[PDB]
Amino acid sequence: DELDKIDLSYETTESGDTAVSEDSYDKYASNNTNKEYVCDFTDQLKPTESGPKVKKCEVKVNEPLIKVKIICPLKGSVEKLYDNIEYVPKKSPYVVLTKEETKLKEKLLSKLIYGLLISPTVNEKENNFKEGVIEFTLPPVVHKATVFYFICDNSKTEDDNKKGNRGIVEVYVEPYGNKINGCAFLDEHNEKIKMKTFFTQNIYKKNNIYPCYMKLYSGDIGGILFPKNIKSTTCFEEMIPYNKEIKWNKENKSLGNLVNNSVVYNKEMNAKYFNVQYVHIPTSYKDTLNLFCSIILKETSYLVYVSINEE
Ligand SMILES: *[C@@H]1O[C@H](CO[C@@H]2O[C@@H](C)[C@@H](O)[C@@H](O)[C@@H]2O)[C@@H](O[C@@H]2O[C@H](CO)[C@@H](O)[C@H](O)[C@H]2NC(C)=O)[C@H](O)[C@H]1NC(C)=O
Ligand SMILES: [K+]
Repeated sequence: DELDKIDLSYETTESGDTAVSEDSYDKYASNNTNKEYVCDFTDQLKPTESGPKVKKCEVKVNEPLIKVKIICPLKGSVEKLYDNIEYVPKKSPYVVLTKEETKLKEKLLSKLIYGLLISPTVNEKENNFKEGVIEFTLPPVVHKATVFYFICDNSKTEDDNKKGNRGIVEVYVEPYGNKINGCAFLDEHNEKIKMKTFFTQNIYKKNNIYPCYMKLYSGDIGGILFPKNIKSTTCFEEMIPYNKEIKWNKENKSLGNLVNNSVVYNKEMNAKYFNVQYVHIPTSYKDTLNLFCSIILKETSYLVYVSINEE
């Protein structure tokens, strides 16, 4: 579909048309708060008499579940300042740029990093630079170093004898993690192999004997790759303690309600490509729980077991 169609002929360079040499970039780190790394070009690209400059924001990731956020001012949003701004790729963040020879060329981000989460929306607006901001969350595990780029280029905006600047985001993801504690429900080529290697327990449709068992401790990250024919799941909005009596009219209890400061990722299961959810148990949380949820298939259910801080 149009959301992520690659243009194989597109090519640019870091400098674009600015005639600014790479040895003359203004390079700086992303602004990182907890696990959100932000490249904000709101006050970096305005026309000045010494423009164009190149403003290069460097995102360096070596730990799991980092959310990257890039803010690029909209064309026409302020008088004069952004008259000719442009962003590349237009289909960011589904499409990114990577280095090939001296050039930057388009690649599918999801093919680069298995399990990366792109939500359809950012604060109830479409996840696309036309709305001013894009976001994506990196997964619990990354196997190979990956470097990719975005462009937010105001250098063609000319005001009197002033020119805007060209903004670059370089995201450098180093490898981290090995496998995700949890389960992959597989159907039984490159994508099929990844699906088999990323979770500690694989569950095949035929002749499986062990239910999904997610064993978590303080600080740990868990995850599940849900079956393709999933109809619905109560993981993790309705966990049930299976060491207590089950009453179906009891109110629902989420993992978040049961485990203070736990975080669930892609809880709506609307991220593109990957039918996954990740969970993080805080290091603070020290109690023991034994819970289960369920996965209902499309026309038959799967039981899912979660243990937290088992003695
Ligand atoms: C670096 O970022 C902080 C925090 O930014 C906010 O939180 C991030 C996680 C991200 O979601 C950003 O979009 C947010 O703006 C900045 O601090 C804040 O500054 C703004 C504007 O002055 C203010 O409205 C907020 O109240 C401030 N505090 C918080 C907790 O957001 C900080 O200015 C940034 N520093 C630089 C040099 O850019
Ligand atoms: K009973």
